Amino acid sequence: LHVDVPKDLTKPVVTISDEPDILYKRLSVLVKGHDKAVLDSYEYFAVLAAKE
Amino acid sequence: LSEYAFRMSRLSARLFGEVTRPTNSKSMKVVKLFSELNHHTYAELMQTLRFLGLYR
Amino acid sequence: LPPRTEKMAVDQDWPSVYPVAAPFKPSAVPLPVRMGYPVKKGVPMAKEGNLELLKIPNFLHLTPVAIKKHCEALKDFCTEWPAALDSDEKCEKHFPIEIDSTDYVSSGPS
Amino acid sequence: RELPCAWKPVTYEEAHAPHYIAHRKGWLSLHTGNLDGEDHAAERTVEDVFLRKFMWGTFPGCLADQLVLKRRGNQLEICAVVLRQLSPHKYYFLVGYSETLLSYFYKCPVRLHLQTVPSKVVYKYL
Amino acid sequence: SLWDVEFAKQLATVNEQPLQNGFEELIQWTKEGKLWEFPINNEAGFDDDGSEFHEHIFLEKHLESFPKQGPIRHFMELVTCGLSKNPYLSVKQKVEHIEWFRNYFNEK
Amino acid sequence: AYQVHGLLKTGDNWKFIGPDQHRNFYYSKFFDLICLMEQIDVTLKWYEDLIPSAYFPHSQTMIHLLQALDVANRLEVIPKIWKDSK
Amino acid sequence: ADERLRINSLRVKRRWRLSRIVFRHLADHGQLSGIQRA
Amino acid sequence: VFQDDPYLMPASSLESRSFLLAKKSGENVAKFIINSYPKYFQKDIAEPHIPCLMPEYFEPQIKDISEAALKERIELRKVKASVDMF
Repeated sequence: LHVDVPKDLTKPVVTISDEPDILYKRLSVLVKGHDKAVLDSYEYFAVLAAKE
Repeated sequence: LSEYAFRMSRLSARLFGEVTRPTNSKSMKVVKLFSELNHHTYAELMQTLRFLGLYR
Repeated sequence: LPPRTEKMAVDQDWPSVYPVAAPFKPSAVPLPVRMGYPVKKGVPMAKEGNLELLKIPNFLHLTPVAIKKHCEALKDFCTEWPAALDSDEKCEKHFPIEIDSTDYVSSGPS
Repeated sequence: RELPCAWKPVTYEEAHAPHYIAHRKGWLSLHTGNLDGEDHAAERTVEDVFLRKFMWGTFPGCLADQLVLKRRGNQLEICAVVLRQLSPHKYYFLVGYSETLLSYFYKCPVRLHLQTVPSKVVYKYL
Repeated sequence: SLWDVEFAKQLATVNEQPLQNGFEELIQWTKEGKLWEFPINNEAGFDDDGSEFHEHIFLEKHLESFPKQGPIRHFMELVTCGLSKNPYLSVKQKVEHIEWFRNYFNEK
Repeated sequence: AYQVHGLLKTGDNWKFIGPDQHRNFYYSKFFDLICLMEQIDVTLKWYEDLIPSAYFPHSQTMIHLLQALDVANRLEVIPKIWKDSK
Repeated sequence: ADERLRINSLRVKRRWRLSRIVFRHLADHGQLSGIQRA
Repeated sequence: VFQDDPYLMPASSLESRSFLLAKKSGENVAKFIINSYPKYFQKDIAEPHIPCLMPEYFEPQIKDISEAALKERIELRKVKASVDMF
């Protein structure tokens, strides 16, 4: 899209409730697969998302 | 086995819900019993698709 | 008809081409990627009609630019860890009890 | 008279032998059910059997090569490769019919990803 | 009445456009309920009739009509111990097991 | 026309285009106006952004775009538009 | 199931649900997920 | 809505409309076969249950001469049989 662009976008509604949030000390995500390359690519994806 | 260990163990059994009376092991089997718990039809589907003119 | 890869510019917005997880489309992927054990005095098979490239769980919908552009928009949904809890030493002090529970993600109807 | 006087093209999947399933060839169907600790492998296999029969019967002589039956969450992607012999209207009608039929068959969001090719992509000859 | 229902249905049409990309398709299926919710909750759509743990773990209140000190008390205490350790059954199934035992002993 | 299109682009207002016939009529008139009045580069940018992603053009729209190219004396683009129309 | 259990209390490739021949045919084609012959 | 395969990409508005109508007709035929033989599709395997993927029943179930049958048939929108029922 070089000219025709959306003028404004509906950001989703995220309301800040009053109930206190849960706290997680640790969160272990064990991913199982038949392929090591898929697991390596998914590791890269998940790690990049986590850093950001 | 000190009788103190005996009654402390049967108190633990009452708290955690195990059988307080040790009923040996042969009659302990029903505890295990109660602790646990169509290619036909798919073919007339294939026949029906044939009749409607949508198979083969 | 001609593939639409011919119309794609070299400075396009790739995330819009693959917004979500989609299979390998040789008419949509503008790469001359080849894959297949070559025959004697042969070359790896071309992408058009390659079932082996269609069998890969491609990460085309997840590129570094796409990942950044997604997780920048997803920041609005996050909360902040209490800064008082700097290490596990204070976690085991202010919140003694630890509750461990597991969720499982398989593939199927159930 | 007397007794003393008397006295094929192959595609990639077809060409490669089964012992290259993890060396050269791949897996057509991809699901977690068969993994260690995962359940319902036999259910997934039965679904695959029916799905392949129903695709090959709903697209007779059209599929150039075998399907690819992918599953993510409850999704069911049939990435099939067909020929350009049938008219596009028939392809669209069959896609809609099969998608709806399978979605009500398995109570899951099934989808099709037809890929038309001019002809069979022969790998070698046996 | 039918008038209001059809009126709302044909209001639904003015904003009835074809899906414009994959994300919109996923959103539409999620609203229809065809897609799973994320993050996955393995007990989604299941509440076990709003039962509480005390209704599953303490099932000895249903043994009041049985003999209170005989061998039948022993057998039924064991049976309720077995049922209370069953995570696959609802409270209703456990109580109907107890009721079947009650009836069978009553006949005998 | 630009004001109307901007109103269309606000939020989810695009859902108010209606059936395919109305969408085709709206976009065809919009592109005809663009060809008649915008500078040739902007018309080409709109042509690339709208066709075929937004609508399938009418032969009359191609005639208008050819006339706009003639007025701009940008005759070297004619092969590309011919290939697209084919 | 419940009724028969109550009285009792008082007292081939079936793994995949396939015919043994068919499992070979499927697994050779690579059809089964992760079943690589070694 | 359309497939990315060049042979299946519509080339004209008429062709696009024809493809869309063919897809819709296939969907309608699928719905018809679903509702004509619900028994082949009653088996639910998905947790949570998905009501949208279950066959729809259009036949009146209440047969006795009562107001309840006639209300059921109003809900099913069967005009001629509803006036017969009244």
